[PDB]
Amino acid sequence: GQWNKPSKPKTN
Amino acid sequence: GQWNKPSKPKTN
RNA sequence: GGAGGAGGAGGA
RNA sequence: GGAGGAGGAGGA
Repeated sequence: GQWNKPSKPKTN
Repeated sequence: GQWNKPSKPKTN
């Protein structure tokens, strides 16, 4: 139950 | 047991 | 560090 | 959402 489940939208 | 233990130096 | 999504700028 | 501290920009 976190952020976007390693599907990083801009890869950081 | 968190970040800066709300002695907040950067306001956030 | 997955117990929260308050948040994308850390990556687990 | 306090147990990670990889991070400081949420702030509870």
